[PDB]
Amino acid sequence: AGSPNLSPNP
Amino acid sequence: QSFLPPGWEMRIAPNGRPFFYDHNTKTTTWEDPRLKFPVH
Repeated sequence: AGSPNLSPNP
Repeated sequence: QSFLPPGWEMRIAPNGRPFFYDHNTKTTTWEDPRLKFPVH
C-alpha cells in the first residue's frame, strides 16, 4: 500500500 | 499515534524493519521521531 516500506539504504 | 508524532506511520516490515516514517518530510527513519515533538 502507500505505507512506508521503502527501507532507507545506508 | 500513541508512541509516535503526527508525522508518522509505524511500519515493521516483513524483513524486520520498523521504519518510523514522517509524512511532512517524507523521511524513512529508524531514529526516534518523537524527538521532533516540539514541532507542536
